[PDB]
Amino acid sequence: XLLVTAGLVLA
Amino acid sequence: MPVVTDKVYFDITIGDEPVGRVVIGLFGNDVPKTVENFKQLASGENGFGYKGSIFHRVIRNFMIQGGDFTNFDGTGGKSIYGTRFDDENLKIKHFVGAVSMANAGPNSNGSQFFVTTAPTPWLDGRHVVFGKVVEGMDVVKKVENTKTGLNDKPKKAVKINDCGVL
Repeated sequence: XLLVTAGLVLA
Repeated sequence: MPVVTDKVYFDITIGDEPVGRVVIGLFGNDVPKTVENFKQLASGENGFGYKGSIFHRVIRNFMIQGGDFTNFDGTGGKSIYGTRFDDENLKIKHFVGAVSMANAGPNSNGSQFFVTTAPTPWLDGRHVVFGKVVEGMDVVKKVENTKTGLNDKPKKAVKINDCGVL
């Protein structure tokens, strides 16, 4: 998807 | 509309060429603790902070992400209160040019932040918004338009060559 992490970073 | 109480600037280079200044207005009456953390990291007054760090992840029509002055790749950074600190207020909505805390789940703000360049309402209630771009949206445009490679890393480094508090 469109996310904004900090370590992993998902779809 | 939250009110702008302080402003900070970033002078940006892309592969070493100066590309201008972004000025960020901070919502210090609504998220004082988050705004303190950002100011102090911009002034560098604790002996560490944004100067010389990069925008390590840039997605066109979405956002630019930076603030990881420990590892330079999105896994690091730290607040002025220690590694991580709690979400201050999650009621302020995102909008184009919002400046917001990256995190890794609840109550894990550090130093990593993003500037959005389109609407991102699916982030609402999940990331603390604490500021907006009040000058240099043209410069923010250049950054979001650099060529990127693996996991959206700019090919030329996008550096905060200087920053501080106006």
